Amino acid sequence: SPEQAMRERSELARKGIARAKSVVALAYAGGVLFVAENPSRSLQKISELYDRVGFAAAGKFNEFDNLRRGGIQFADTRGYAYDRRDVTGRQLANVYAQTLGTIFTEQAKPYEVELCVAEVAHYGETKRPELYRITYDGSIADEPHFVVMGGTTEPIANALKESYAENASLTDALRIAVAALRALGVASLEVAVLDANRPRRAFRRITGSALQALL
Amino acid sequence: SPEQAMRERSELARKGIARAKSVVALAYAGGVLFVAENPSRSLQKISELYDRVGFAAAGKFNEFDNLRRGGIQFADTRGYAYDRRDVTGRQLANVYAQTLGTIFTEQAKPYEVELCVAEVAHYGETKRPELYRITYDGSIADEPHFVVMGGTTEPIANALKESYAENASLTDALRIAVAALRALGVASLEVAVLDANRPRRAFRRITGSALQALL
Amino acid sequence: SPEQAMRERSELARKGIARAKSVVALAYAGGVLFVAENPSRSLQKISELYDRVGFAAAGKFNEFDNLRRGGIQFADTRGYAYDRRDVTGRQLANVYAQTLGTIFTEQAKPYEVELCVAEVAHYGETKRPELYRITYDGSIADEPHFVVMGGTTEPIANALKESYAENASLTDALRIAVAALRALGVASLEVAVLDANRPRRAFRRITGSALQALL
Amino acid sequence: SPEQAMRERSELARKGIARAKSVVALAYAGGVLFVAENPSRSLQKISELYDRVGFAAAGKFNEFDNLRRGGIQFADTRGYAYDRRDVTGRQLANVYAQTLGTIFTEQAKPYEVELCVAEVAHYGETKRPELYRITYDGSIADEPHFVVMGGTTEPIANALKESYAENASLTDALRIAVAALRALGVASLEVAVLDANRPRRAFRRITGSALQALL
Amino acid sequence: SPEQAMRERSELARKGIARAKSVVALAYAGGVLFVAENPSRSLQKISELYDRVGFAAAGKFNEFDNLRRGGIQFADTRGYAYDRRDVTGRQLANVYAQTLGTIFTEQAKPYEVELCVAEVAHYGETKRPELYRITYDGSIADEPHFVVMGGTTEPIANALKESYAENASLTDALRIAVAALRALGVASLEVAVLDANRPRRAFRRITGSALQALL
Amino acid sequence: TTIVALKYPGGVVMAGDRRSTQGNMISGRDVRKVYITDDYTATGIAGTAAVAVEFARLYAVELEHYEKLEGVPLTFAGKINRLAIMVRGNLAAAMQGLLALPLLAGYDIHASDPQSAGRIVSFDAAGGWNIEEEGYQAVGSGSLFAKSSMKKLYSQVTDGDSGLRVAVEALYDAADDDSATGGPDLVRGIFPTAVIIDADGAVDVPESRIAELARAIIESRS
Amino acid sequence: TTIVALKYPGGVVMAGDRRSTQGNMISGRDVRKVYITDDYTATGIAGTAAVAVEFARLYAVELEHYEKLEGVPLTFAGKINRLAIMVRGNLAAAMQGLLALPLLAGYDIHASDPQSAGRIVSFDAAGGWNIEEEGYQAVGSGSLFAKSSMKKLYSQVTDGDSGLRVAVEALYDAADDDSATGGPDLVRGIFPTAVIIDADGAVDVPESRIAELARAIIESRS
Amino acid sequence: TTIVALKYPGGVVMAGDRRSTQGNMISGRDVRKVYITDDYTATGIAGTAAVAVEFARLYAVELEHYEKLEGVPLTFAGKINRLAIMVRGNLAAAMQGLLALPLLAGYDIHASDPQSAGRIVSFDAAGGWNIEEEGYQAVGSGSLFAKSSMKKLYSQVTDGDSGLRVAVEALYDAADDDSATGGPDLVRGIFPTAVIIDADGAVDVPESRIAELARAIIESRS
Amino acid sequence: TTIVALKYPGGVVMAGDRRSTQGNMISGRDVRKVYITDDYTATGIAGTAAVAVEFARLYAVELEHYEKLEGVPLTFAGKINRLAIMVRGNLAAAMQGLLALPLLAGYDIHASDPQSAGRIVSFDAAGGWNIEEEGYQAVGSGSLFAKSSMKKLYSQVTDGDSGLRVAVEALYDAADDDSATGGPDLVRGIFPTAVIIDADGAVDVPESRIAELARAIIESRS
Repeated sequence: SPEQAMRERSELARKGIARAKSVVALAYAGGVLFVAENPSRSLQKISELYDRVGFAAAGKFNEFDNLRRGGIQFADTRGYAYDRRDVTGRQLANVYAQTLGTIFTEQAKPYEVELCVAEVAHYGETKRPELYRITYDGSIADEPHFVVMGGTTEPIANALKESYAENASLTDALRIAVAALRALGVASLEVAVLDANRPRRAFRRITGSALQALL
Repeated sequence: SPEQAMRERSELARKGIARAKSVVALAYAGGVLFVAENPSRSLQKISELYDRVGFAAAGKFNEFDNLRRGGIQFADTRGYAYDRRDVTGRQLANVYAQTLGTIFTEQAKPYEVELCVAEVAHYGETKRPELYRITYDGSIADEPHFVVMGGTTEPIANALKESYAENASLTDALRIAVAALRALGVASLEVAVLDANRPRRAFRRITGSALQALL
Repeated sequence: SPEQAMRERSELARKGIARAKSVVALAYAGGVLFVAENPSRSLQKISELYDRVGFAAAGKFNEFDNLRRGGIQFADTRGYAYDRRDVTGRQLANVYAQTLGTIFTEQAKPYEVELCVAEVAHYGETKRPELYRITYDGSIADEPHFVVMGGTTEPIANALKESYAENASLTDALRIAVAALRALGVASLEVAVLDANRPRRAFRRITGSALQALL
Repeated sequence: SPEQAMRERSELARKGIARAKSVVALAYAGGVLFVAENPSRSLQKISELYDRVGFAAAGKFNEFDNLRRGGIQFADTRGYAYDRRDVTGRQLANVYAQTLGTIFTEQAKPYEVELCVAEVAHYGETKRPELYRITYDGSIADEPHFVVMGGTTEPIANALKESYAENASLTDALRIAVAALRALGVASLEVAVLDANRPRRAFRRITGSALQALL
Repeated sequence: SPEQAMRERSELARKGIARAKSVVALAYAGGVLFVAENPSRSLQKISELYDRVGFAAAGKFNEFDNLRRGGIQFADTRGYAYDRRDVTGRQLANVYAQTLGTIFTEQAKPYEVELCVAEVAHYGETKRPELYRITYDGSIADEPHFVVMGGTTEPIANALKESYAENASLTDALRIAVAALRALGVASLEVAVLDANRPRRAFRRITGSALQALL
Repeated sequence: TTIVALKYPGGVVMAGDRRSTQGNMISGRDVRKVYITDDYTATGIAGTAAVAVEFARLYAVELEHYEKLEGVPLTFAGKINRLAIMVRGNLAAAMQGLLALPLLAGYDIHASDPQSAGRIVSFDAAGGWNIEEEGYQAVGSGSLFAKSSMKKLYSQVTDGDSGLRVAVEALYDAADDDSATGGPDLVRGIFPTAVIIDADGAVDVPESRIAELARAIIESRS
Repeated sequence: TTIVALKYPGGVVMAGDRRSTQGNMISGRDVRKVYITDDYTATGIAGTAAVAVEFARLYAVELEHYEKLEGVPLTFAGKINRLAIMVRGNLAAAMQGLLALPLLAGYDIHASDPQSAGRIVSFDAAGGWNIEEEGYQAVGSGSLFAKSSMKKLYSQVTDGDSGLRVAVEALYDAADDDSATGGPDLVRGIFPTAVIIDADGAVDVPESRIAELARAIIESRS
Repeated sequence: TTIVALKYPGGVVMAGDRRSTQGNMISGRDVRKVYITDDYTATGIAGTAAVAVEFARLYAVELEHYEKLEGVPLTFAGKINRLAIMVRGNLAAAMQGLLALPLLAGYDIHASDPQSAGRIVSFDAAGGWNIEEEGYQAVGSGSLFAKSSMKKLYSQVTDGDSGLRVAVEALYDAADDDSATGGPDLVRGIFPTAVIIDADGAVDVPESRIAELARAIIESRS
Repeated sequence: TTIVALKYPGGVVMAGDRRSTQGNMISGRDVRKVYITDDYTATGIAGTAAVAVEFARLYAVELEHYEKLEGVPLTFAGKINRLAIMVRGNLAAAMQGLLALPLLAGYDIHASDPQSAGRIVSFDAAGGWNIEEEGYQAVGSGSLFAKSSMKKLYSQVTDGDSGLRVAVEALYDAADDDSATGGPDLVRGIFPTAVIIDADGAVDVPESRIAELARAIIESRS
């Protein structure tokens, strides 16, 4: 009776992901903005995969750490195989979905993680940012505006669907993100941005005095 | 029904770790201080991993002995691969967390151990000591002040949260450690310190006349 | 439910070891004295591992025979690898504990054996003899004075804790051993001694006229 | 619950061995005498392993046939490895015990066999014959006088413990053996002797006119 | 509980063999006579293995066909390895018994077959023919006069034990065989003989006019 | 092929020629042999043209991969060890005719003295490495002439401009004494490429300054 | 090294020399080259001294192992096949300098005629075997002289004593014509070893009879 | 390349030169060939420059790894065995042109006599080792001249200063007689490096004393 | 290198020289080549110095391992077989230049006659072994001279002292006739080492008796 087994595994994964912090990613005029509740200064829930691809997750650290390492390995191998301009976020999202789907069925314990992949345009080009969502069972979905994962999501989604204005600024988008997450000072916050005005590498972290002034 | 299996494994691990001696690690002006209740003079619950990394554990000896050996092997291989200054306690803590997480699920009997990793600054540098905690299921956490593991921990934690004064001395910190553990002479005690004023290797044991005078 | 499985395996091992003869090992001025109840002249429960290490066990013969063979192989390989003076009883005890711990969990039937490792000082040196105890599940403990294994042990331990005088002689220690085991002539007895006044090899058996005169 | 499994396997082995013919081996002045109830002239329950070692068993033919073949292979390899005089019956008995112990636990069906190994002195030497008994679970025991296996053994043992006279003759020992087994002419009998007055090979079969005259 | 499993497997094998045709093999002055109820002209239940060894079986065709092929392969390899005169029916019977015993335990479904091996003397020699019987579980037995297998056997055995006269002729033995099987013309009969007056190969089939005249 | 590197107070500088040949026939005229590996290092490989492009690409990929995995850049010793391992792993290819001779120059941001943070590392065939303490080094088929020129011209180095001028003059001397090294091309307009590393990072030198320096040197030597 | 074998009515006989050399230097004086394989066969191997001892030991072990496993001794054809396989499996070693040349003599208990049950089998380098029908054979470095001697002396063979005398004379002739073969040693007291196989089995010949025959031959030739 | 070692009452001393060459061309001027392996041992490897750096690093890593794993340092015999195994495992590389000749000097803390605890061990190509009982040893391309010098100068050794002076003089003689060994450089200021091991441990010798001794020797020989 | 062994009534004796050379240059002066394998055997290996030390160590380890595993010591035939297997397994190394020539001497405690329990076994390159029946044997580069000396001096052997004197004289003759064998050193005080095996076991001979015998022989030959 695979019905009971799949129901139990889905319940286990849902209960594992439910008791976790929330991560919010949204797109502004300069790219994508990642904000997470990370009191620890040594463990990071937001990172980069390639020159234009970003990584974000919520759940158990030892799982999405391995997922991030595998994604970085795949991106580097693919970039060296053909070219640096032939790497797209869709290829990484598909690999993540396949890996999670394989883990869910065969492995005794499923992964209690939620993944999001974001990409931006290259230098001197105009393109809308792309956001993808990958769940524990391997489902992949496309989100045009924002992705909310971790803990409860309905109130946060309803708060974000109200004050979200397209083509906003960094300070304004940060204010909306903090207000939505609150419903938090320099501490207990991790902020990263994918800047589309950079020559090659678009990922950079904002902490300390710059984060204090912006917030 | 993985719910029952995981509950039973967690209960087994908790019951195994509950009936064990207590280990306390705290940071003072000179580095980190390790104090443990070890009547045996031949079996050690505190050791070193690299030039600036220390090891401490509580539980079954044949398990964290293998864990210590694996950590030493990994540290030596990594140091020879790139450089001696490229080895950090976070890399060892992540490896330990992954190993424990893999052991918990696949292996028939989980490990009834608790691990702690401590690191100090290099010579001629100023940095706050870092302490990490790894549990049986693979959870990794960051502790700024002290780590208490083994047996009951609530009364010891409440006692330590009272008399702990930052930037203390070796004798004073030893007195707080002994008082917290009591709530013990030369016998039934193991004391080790990570000294940050040493040129290369920071680990040394204090026993005999020096331990008698300090206590 | 690993609780029931581990309880059942422990009960099986305890019941297997309970219905067996008793072995007593104690330290005297000349080293360590091994006395066992072995009516058979061809099967031996006491042997040697290296120049200064002795072996003793109680239980099923086909199990600790393999354990003795593995210990001898390990000791010979280690001695040839580095040096003859780099072999210590702690290294053999740790290997035995790891092997028994691995056997207990993975293998369908656990081993109903009890192991003891004894070591003495080298020639022209003064050091206290070391005794170790290894149980079926892999627990390793340090005993300063004596080890009692096989069958019932409480009455024998209480009898030995009374007449045991430190720095005794061979005849007196043999008398205490025989009296404790009785509570036996040349037959149904196996006696071996680790003599610390020998140049290189410390193990020798005493049987026949010499055993008759001593007893 | 390994208790039930081991009880069931032991009951299966006991029931298998119970419904079988009886084999009696005893030592006389000239060596060892093997007598068995074997109506078949083509299947043999008594054989030889080396120059001074004999084989005897009771149970299922296809099992102790393989055991005999393995013993012969081991004896030949060991004799060629070092020397012909370095082969002893204890080495074969230990190998048989280990093989039976391994078969009992891992294999789905245990072996319903009983083994006995006999050895005699070399030419121009005086030594008492050695007899060993190996059971289905791998237990090895030493018997000084005689071994009885197959079917019921208590009445046969009580009959043999009465008329057994040490240092008897071939005819007298054969008479005691036949009388004990009866409580049988040329047919339904297999007789073999390990003669210690032979130069190199001690095993020979007695059948036909010589067996008729002796009986 | 291996008792229930072995009882069930034995019941399965007995029920499979019960609903099958009967094969009768008996020895006459000229060798061995094989008679079977085989309406099919293309599938044969009687064959040859070597120059002096014959094969016969009853049960499922796809099983004893593989058994016959394996026996032929073994006989050819052994004959080429040492000599043609070193091949005996006992060696093939032992191999068949071992193979059936291994199949019965490990394999999920046992084999519902009954095997018989017959051998005759070489040219210019006098020896009594040898007949062996192998059952599904691997039991091997020696039969001096005749073997009956397939379907019910008690009435056929009682009929054969009455009119069987030693040192008979081909026609008379064929008449006894047909009478015993009836309690059948050219059709629904397979007849083969091992002729001991042939130079090298002793197996030949009798069908058609010769079988009509003999019957 | 010739690549030179020298130290000046406040940083380092590297330069190379733009000629590739197949025996005695000229096949390349605008080959680039100096690459920027990361924010504070530059690498120049001499020998077979095909091997150098793959070597620099693999080195940069490895450094970036480690940085991304660990989140912290490698130390100078780690980079030197990785380069030495890469060189040592190509002994069979070098014996078969695919030989590469790299040269490394970088700026150490962890050094106590900011005015002596420039480093030059040279490698040998067996895979050994050495840190230059004299202030200059050269590799290639005309490295001897360039080194001899710098031995006399190093007394005039004061800042980045003096170091660049000395490097261009050394390349000119090497091209004068060696037919496998290409000199300045006034008819076509091809000049050597240079890289300057300082406390702010590694920046490519524009062609205008190199052309001006080459013209001044040619006028002086006329 | 020379081993001879011949047939007489009622059995066979074998003999060999006792000299081993390393080039032109004598290194052995009491080497035994004839062994008893089983109750009715004898084997003599020529060539390298080390290989023969291992060959005879392996052959005897294999025969005894088969006898113990099956309970019935092998036939003559089976033993010949096993020996041929053993010889053929050593071609590479022979090409590398470890060459062995065996000779087999046995008594067939299953033969119809008890007076013609003696067999002599010779082997070649490739591994082929042949059953001698002339009554004698020899192997070694002096086998030609011994065979030529037996070709003339075979008319005097009537029983075991005549065959033994002819074998000793053939060995004496081979030692006379070949410096690698050792003759009788009257000063030291070393004589060739012999084995006689008959219907009762293979028995070693005592040294007294061989010494007497050698002394008689020496006196006759003086 | 030349490394010398000698015993004095209370410890040992080691020293080496600072020259590396590629055929007849000088390529190195400040090469260090003496390393401190642990608290009481020193190692000096001669031959190819690249192999020695890797050898010393591997040896130190192995010793530290064993110490950390077991909690007790190895004995002198164990260290000698490990070094011999390392040397023996490089026979193919030595035959291919990567040859290393190590020299070991250490202080035994477990020796009964504190005044005779100094040990010098030398190794051969096949991997064998020997403990020197004469008091001095040398390796390299100019080891014969240095050994001949010490054979006459060893009578003046009384303490650490005398041993250091004798070692410097032997290195000077080896450099005088061999063109592959570099002597003192008064113009540049480069002097040989030395290590002294005593009951307190192994300490590097400051350059001032070595420079003073070299100047005194040069003045005496003028 | 030369090792000699001879039998006397009641036991055996072995001895060897103390010189090692690398071509024509003397590199060793106190090398020991005779070892005690167990309570009743001694082994002496000639050839490459590095191989002998490893061979003796492996042989002793194997014998002790078997004794510990089985609880009963091996017979003489088993030890001979193990040594022969060890020698045969080194044919490729010997062909590559790592050759070892062992010599074995032991006392058989299971022999019926206690006065003839001494055994000497010699081995060849192919791996064969032979038990000496003449009473003496020698191996090495000067074994011929030593054997010729013992052939004339063996008539004076009566007990252990006579055997030791004859062995020392044979070593002296071998050193006199061969430049690779080292004779007694009166200036330095180095003498050959000897081992005596009797019914009580194998005991090393003190240096005083060997020195006295050497001085007496030198005085007699003067």
